[PDB]
Amino acid sequence: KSKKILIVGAGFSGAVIGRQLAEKGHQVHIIDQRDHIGGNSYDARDSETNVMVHVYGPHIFHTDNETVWNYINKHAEMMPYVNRVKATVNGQVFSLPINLHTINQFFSKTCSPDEARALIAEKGDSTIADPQTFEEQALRFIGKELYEAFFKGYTIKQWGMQPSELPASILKRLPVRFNYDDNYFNHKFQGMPKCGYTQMIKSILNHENIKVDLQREFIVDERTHYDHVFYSGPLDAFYGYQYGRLGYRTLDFKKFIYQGDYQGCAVMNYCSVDVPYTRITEHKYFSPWEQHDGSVCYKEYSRACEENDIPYYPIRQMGEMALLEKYLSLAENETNITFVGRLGTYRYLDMDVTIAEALKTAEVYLNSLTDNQPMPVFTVSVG
Amino acid sequence: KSKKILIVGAGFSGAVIGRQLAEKGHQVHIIDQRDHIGGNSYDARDSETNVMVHVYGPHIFHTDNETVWNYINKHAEMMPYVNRVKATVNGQVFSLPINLHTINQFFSKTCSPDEARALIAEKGDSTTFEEQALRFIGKELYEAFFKGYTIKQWGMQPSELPASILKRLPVRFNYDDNYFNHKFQGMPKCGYTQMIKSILNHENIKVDLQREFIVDERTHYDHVFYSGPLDAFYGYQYGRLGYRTLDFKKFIYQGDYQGCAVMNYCSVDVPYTRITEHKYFSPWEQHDGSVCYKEYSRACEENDIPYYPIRQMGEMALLEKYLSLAENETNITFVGRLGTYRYLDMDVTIAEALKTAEVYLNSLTDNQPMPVFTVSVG
Ligand SMILES: Cc1cc2nc3c(=O)[nH]c(=O)nc-3n(C[C@H](O)[C@H](O)[C@H](O)COP(=O)(O)OP(=O)(O)OC[C@H]3O[C@@H](n4cnc5c(N)ncnc54)[C@H](O)[C@@H]3O)c2cc1C
Ligand SMILES: Cc1cc2nc3c(=O)[nH]c(=O)nc-3n(C[C@H](O)[C@H](O)[C@H](O)COP(=O)(O)OP(=O)(O)OC[C@H]3O[C@@H](n4cnc5c(N)ncnc54)[C@H](O)[C@@H]3O)c2cc1C
Ligand SMILES: O=c1ccn([C@@H]2O[C@H](COP(=O)(O)OP(=O)(O)O[C@H]3O[C@H](CO)[C@H](O)[C@H](O)[C@H]3O)[C@@H](O)[C@H]2O)c(=O)[nH]1
Ligand SMILES: O=c1ccn([C@@H]2O[C@H](COP(=O)(O)OP(=O)(O)O[C@H]3O[C@H](CO)[C@H](O)[C@H](O)[C@H]3O)[C@@H](O)[C@H]2O)c(=O)[nH]1
Repeated sequence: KSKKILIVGAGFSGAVIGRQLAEKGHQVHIIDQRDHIGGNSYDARDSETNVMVHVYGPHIFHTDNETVWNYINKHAEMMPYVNRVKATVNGQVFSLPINLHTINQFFSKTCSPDEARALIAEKGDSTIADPQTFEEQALRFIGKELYEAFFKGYTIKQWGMQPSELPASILKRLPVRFNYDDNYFNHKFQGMPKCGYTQMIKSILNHENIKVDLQREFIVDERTHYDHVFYSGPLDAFYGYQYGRLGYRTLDFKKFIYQGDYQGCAVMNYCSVDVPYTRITEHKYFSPWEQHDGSVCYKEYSRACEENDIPYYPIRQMGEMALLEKYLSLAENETNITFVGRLGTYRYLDMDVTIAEALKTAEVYLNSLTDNQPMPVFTVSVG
Repeated sequence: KSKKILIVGAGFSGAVIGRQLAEKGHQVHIIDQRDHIGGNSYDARDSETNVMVHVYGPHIFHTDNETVWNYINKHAEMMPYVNRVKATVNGQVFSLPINLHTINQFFSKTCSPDEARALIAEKGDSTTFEEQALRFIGKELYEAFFKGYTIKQWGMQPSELPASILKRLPVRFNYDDNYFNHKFQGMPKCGYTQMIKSILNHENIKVDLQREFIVDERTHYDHVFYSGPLDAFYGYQYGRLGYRTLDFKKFIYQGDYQGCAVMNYCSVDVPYTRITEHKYFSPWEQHDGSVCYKEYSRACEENDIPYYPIRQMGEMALLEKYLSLAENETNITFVGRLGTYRYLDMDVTIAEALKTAEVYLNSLTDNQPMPVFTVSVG
């Protein structure tokens, strides 16, 4: 039987789930409260300069998942692109992530890889058995000088808290490299779609069994016209924010135009706490295969997400997790709905992770029709 | 009618010309005086470390030519790779080619691209190599990055050399440190030797190694394609075309000796020109043991492999005399870096070889004479 499907959101989560089910003969209705598709991945051109702007932040595709990589290659031309971030601090410009060039520049040395290991080991504090905090992880592995130059001020700005109050996991992620490789990402596949993510998602949305209505909020009365709802809007918003709002950081993007090359790279971090923006992005450098004389730039400022701001990074401390638990207990009592995505599950997700989870979630719904069982509320562990 | 074709050299030029004609039914005899195929592109695995070594120095494939890219992708799997050269000088490490990071780090500034343009304009003269440098980038940069390395590389002071070359390396006022601006760039997964081995794999191709060209052989063939040195072909009767040669001192490090494929040393007081750490040309492989080369530049004497053609006034006048006798040859075409006395990238060599076979095939169907050169050189 051709099931009737409501999908709330036309970002990756919605577009991908809706595409898998269209292909199996289901009638998919995809709604979005915005006047364009794409969700947080939306990009669009600026009038004046013709620069393709990544409107909700630089969106660099990177994955080790060849399945996901092949999927997006059916819907776009993926161009090579290697993210190479610079950082301004202490009247100097550095290479990130921390590598052999950064170390040799910062400490004015000409160390080989093995000499740099010994130098950083000496600066590190190996008397810390298991770093719990962001500060401890930095003091254990990179030492005070590097910590205070590149990490402390940036991290206070980004998070609104002292690094002694943030988890070690945040920094556990970042490569301390003892060679001259300055690719920001380790993933095997990496790039940017030639015509942008909007066009890519438009291709994913281009199927006979998909209708997309824009400028249309979800209304709780609708659910009864559909056999199943996939919801990628905020979990707390779905329940009227009745227990309070899940905490997020948000960003203000302050747009400006320059006639020429404003900074000469896509991403420049400002690691000093005394520079009020976290970074400056110059969007034309995300599309290096194009030429543009004019340039759209963003200064980016991090702040607590208030009622009307777009939620970007989930805070996910005990408070926020306690709040999350209360929304979970209502969710578990639902039937015929599945909460997905960054907003539906209160998790930061990369594009390729979002895509993989959407493929899985469609798969689960297909298998559950074939097994005449019930579709669960979450297809991923969130507790 | 299938022609008997003799091809001298089993590098890119010979291999590609020979495959194009083998495919069209011609009988192809390729010879090479060395004990291996591949010419100067030849690579091989060191026994001890299993590292694929670029025997005649680093070879990075780069091209804007999509026909050529597609052509090698038929014979190899091209792995992505971006050449990113570092340079040690004055107690610091920098990226090359000179870019906005080099400038900022060198002068201790936080310039934007236009601010750096104004900084370099100031430092330039306004008041040849040593001329173009001082006018365009200033004393400090010229002396740090160019003056020492140029003397070591060419064996001459820069005061003695033409504006071009440096004109070919403009300061980049952005943070892009890719050595090559070309659309396509990569390394073959199994190395150039396999890639050339596949180009040579055809029933109509016979390859003989450790085999010297002998002029007496010419009369056994309908045509010869010659990719060995043009001057040698004519017995060096007017003198030897000037080249720089290179010596490589091999060593083995257990670990990562320097942490990048190529580190240049720009100081004249450092005797090698650069150090290459070969495992960095294959970043998809992992190797605990590392093969490295300190690299030294000298005048190419009679027993040395010729690397860089000098191509200054005397050498070009000398070339001209060998051109003017090649032009009266029949049933022979001179090709390649060595046959035409030019430095040629691998992509350009492949593009010219494909065009050379094409001109030959078209010369048979039109009953026309095959020219001696298929590119201009005089
Ligand atoms: C600042 C930032 C930078 C990032 N950079 C990268 C990066 O470089 N690389 C990378 O891989 N990932 C990056 N990401 C993550 C990436 O954006 C996500 O993986 C992707 O957006 C997740 O897609 P989604 O469809 O699940 O959610 P979303 O894109 O948020 O889409 C959800 C959609 O639901 C709609 N909606 C919500 N509620 C309703 C409702 N009530 N009624 C109707 N419509 C509704 C919204 O309008 C939205 O369009 C970044 C994320 C952020 C926040
Ligand atoms: C130091 C150096 C670095 C380079 N780096 C790059 C790079 O990074 N990227 C790039 O694209 N290109 C690079 N190149 C250029 C690259 O090597 C050439 O494009 C390639 O060698 C050209 O192939 P060929 O067949 O024309 O010449 P060769 O490879 O030189 O082959 C000529 C062959 O002919 C044989 N031969 C000569 N005379 C005789 C004879 N008398 N009898 C029998 N056989 C003979 C020789 O033994 C040799 O095998 C580099 C070159 C040099 C010198
Ligand atoms: O110059 C810098 C750069 C980073 N950081 C610290 O390192 C953290 C990680 O920063 P990234 O800019 O490298 O990462 P994002 O927060 O932009 O996104 C990262 O974290 C996400 C989880 O929230 C995803 O896992 C994603 O794949 C990963 O790149 C920052 O919050 C910050 O605390 C600094 O202190 N200084
Ligand atoms: O640290 C350096 C590096 C280079 N140079 C000067 O710049 C010239 C160019 O040298 P590169 O190492 O940049 O390049 P190659 O000479 O090895 O080969 C280059 O020039 C060739 C022509 O000979 C080809 O066009 C090729 O594609 C291109 O990479 C040198 O002769 C040298 O005099 C310096 O002064 N200092």
